[PDB]
Amino acid sequence: WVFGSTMNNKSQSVIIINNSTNVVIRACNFELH
Amino acid sequence: QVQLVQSGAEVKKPGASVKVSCKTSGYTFTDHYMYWVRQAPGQGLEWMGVINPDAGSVTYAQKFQGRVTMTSDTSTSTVYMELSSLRSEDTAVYYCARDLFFIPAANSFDYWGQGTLVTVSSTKGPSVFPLAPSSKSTSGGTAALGCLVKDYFPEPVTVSWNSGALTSGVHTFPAVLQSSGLYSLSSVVTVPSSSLGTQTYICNVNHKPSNTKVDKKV
Amino acid sequence: QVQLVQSGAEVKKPGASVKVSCKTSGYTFTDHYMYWVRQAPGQGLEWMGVINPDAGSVTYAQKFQGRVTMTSDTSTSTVYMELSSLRSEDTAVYYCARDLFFIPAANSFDYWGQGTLVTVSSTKGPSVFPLAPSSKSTSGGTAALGCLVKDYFPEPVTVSWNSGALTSGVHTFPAVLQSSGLYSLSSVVTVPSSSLGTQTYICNVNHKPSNTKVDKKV
Amino acid sequence: VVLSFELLNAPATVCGPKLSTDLIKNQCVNFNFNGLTGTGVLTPSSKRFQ
Amino acid sequence: EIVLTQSPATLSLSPGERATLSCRASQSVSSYLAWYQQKPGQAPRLLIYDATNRATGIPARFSGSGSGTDFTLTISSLEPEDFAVYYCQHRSNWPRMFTFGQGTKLEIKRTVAAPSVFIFPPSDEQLKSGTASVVCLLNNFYPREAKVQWKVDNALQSGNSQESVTEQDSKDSTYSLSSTLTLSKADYEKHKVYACEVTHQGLSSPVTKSFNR
Amino acid sequence: EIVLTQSPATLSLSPGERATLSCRASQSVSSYLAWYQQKPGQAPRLLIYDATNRATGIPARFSGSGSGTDFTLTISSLEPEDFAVYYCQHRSNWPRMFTFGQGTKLEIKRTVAAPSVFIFPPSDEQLKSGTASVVCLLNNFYPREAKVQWKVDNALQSGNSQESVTEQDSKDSTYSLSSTLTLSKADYEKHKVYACEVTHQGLSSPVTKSFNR
Amino acid sequence: VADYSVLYNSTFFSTFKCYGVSATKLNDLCFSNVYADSFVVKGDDVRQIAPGQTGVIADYNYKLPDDFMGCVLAWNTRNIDATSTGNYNYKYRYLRHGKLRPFERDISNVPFSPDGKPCTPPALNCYWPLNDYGFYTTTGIGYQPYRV
Repeated sequence: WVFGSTMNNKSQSVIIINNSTNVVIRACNFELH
Repeated sequence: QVQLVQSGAEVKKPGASVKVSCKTSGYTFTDHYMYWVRQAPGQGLEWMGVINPDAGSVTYAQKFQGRVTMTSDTSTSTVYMELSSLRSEDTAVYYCARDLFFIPAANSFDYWGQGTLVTVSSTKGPSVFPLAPSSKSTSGGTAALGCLVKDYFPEPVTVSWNSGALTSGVHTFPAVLQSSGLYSLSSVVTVPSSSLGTQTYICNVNHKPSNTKVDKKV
Repeated sequence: QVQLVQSGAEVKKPGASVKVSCKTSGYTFTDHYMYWVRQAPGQGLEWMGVINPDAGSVTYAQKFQGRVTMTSDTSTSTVYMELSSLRSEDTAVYYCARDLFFIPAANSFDYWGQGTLVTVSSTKGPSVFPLAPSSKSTSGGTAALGCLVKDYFPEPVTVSWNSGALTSGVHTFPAVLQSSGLYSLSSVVTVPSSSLGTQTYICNVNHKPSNTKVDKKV
Repeated sequence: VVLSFELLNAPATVCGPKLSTDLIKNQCVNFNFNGLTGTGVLTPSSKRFQ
Repeated sequence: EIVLTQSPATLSLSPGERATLSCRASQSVSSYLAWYQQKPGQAPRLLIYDATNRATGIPARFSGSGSGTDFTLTISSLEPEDFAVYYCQHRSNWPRMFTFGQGTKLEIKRTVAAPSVFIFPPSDEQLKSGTASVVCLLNNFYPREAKVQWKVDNALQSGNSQESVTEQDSKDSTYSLSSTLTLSKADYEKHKVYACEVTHQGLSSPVTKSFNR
Repeated sequence: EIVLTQSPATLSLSPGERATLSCRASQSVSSYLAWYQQKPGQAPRLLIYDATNRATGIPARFSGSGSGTDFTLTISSLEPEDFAVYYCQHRSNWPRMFTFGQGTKLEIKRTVAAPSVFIFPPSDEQLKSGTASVVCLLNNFYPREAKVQWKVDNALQSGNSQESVTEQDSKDSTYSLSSTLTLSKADYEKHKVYACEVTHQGLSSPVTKSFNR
Repeated sequence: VADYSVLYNSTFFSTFKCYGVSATKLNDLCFSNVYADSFVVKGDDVRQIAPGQTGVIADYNYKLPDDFMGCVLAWNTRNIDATSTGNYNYKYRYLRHGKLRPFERDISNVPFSPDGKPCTPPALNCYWPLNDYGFYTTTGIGYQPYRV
């Protein structure tokens, strides 16, 4: 569930993802797996 | 005749306020739009700066909204400009011009002032360093000399040769803003090779704010 | 003859208390108004400083109310001054003078003391750095030298030339309080150019509190 | 009569008549009658004011 | 705001011909355009106001035109005291706005002269205080096109070289250029062969002058 | 408290004339004024008490006057051992207050002499410890008016220069001035042209002496 | 393991104004997880950083809650983060639709406009939403860089 704000590289966004029993909570990626 | 007399030069620190006036005379200063312009070196001027002398209405540009504040005086007939937060790109000559129409209407500029050189930097002094008259580069029957001055920002000066005697090859190169923050003046002269050694060629510096005149022979 | 003998020098830390006495002799010290003044370098003195020796009444100024406290002794006939909260503007010479009238009346000062140099700062050691006798600046038939000393606060000394032999050009420049917090002494001498090299010119330092005497030839 | 108008970006000495909302009666609404604020139902009666 | 774009930005003609100064706006603005005439060193002067009326004191040789988006300034006969930079001002209607252009230089057309190449080695007085600089003289050239490049042991050099060009002379109609190569004291003794490259249109081959220290 | 203001604050006369010392108060005070005489270096000495009576030991040449707000001190014949600073003390009545003035300088009037211009370059011994300073000598000048300014590459300098002036000599009646330009070790080698500007009244042109290192 | 001993002995703090808790009682009480901040104000903006104060730096730059529990620590940097030629390296937002919320960030560089229709930086009613401070070293005590 990619939480955040207006996409297309305008604000920070939280990307909570679980891959193989690993909860990688990254909240710095943008949108220009 | 309508004429607008301004003030002289005024150097100010990067962060202080500048107060430049614009004295008008020769006409009835009651209904006339007053403007203000400033031509940057190499660049141009683009802003309105129209102020109503009679009323208390003022108008500024978009890039300069809260940095510049102007006022008028119906008694002395002289407007005042107060530009705060002086940057390193606003050091140029400021002009004040009137309008062709009256207050209700608006038109282009018709009567201009004289200019007000405003500079925002540190102060320094010049240094007369003569060049080297190389005899190898004398192709063409003539020769060349020079009075290349060192770095100095305030330059209300003028150059000559032999106190203005020689008037052949008096082309003065304009100064440039180096990376340090000062200006360097260049001045050469083309003289025949037959006058080498016999005739003297000594430039003269007339720097008034420094009160120093150094005459060095090349 | 009425005479007032005081103490010597007394250096105190910025925040401690200073106790300076004022010994009086030669007259009946029973009914006489005693005063206290202090001339600051460059500035002046403005306060009453009147204390009753017989009774126990004291009088202070407005700027110095709870910082200075005085007392008297009818047995030893000597008043004592206690000034607390010594700031950086109290380093000067303190004087004590009597009055022309008696205790009930009041008049101007007639008999003065000798002075008490009270300084409030730190101490250090001096250094003898000779100047450079440039032969180019010898216009006028004579020359010049120097024994510019380094920064040192305590200066109860005097300068001379060749242990007092040469008495021509003994002008001693007063010391100044630099930004560091110490003083610097200057001493030059004007001698003819014909005596350059032959006659020796060596100053003599007599700094007693430091017990250091360095004689350097220029 | 030729009237002239100036539109300089400066504090205007004259703008016009301040628009006032309509009289909303028989409804609990907020009212501001020159300082007197609050909330009430504007309803008339037979009182005789001075 | 309405911006003004000037495509030519320069006009090199001879005294006696007609000028082709242009002033184009961005959108379809009205005829509220006004040109100017600012002599280099002096104060600006109005030339034509509202693009359809003649100003006071302006001779009959100046006559502007234009309507909407195709404006032009046609001078009848050029005068030697009329060669300066011309700026056109565009005014808005509602928010009392005024916009200016960029300016078009009007230099007197003259035959292509050969730029005199001269180099000045630094003196020993400047070497004692550091900041050694070499000056290359480029005077007597009509076209404002000269690439002054130094040869640091048969290589290039940039960033530490500033060029200064004078104005057009009134006697011989020539220009003057002086380049300064800012270096260090310990760096000047590292190299010995210093050359000044001159790239000019009237020169069939780049003139390179060097000296031996 | 009543403050004392001295407008002249100086009196340069020759031995043999009459003095015009003044002492003016703020309000309309009484005649409770008393002058003093403090020799530079020695202890102060009473001159006239209550502004209407002569003190003990004072010769007949000193005779003061004044009443209310117009006080003056008129000396009959000036003496070479009487040239010192004179202070007047004003006393209040109720709260046992005593106020003093500022003092007036009395120096022997001599002829305007050209101040000797001399500059001393720093030695290599001081460079090994840093804090390089240049000393400029200005002696043999009557009027206490000299603008000592350093030429840092033909420029001005202030804040880092302290001047010291001596007292009046008894042989030739001249003064002495010595200025010290406090600088840094790494800053002295940055500049080479050091000059000392001497602006004096008796000099028709500012004498400038410099040296090359 | 905190000590809170290097903050009370020294006196280089400009405004040591704690909110919610007292400074003299932080040596005994423990916490779960503390959160520190780092930003440079224009000297006179320290008073705006308070639970209830407003202005131009406390509405769309850094919002503090009314029930904040912590301490504000500001100290002058007139010689560490200042330059005589210019220190144009810090900016602040002064144009944004609506105030922010406590402990929020608004890092963005889009142009500002009252209505919609995203405009370009060259426009008539559209300007940059951020402006540089302009810290110097030859000004008064007000225009000085303070790290809070």
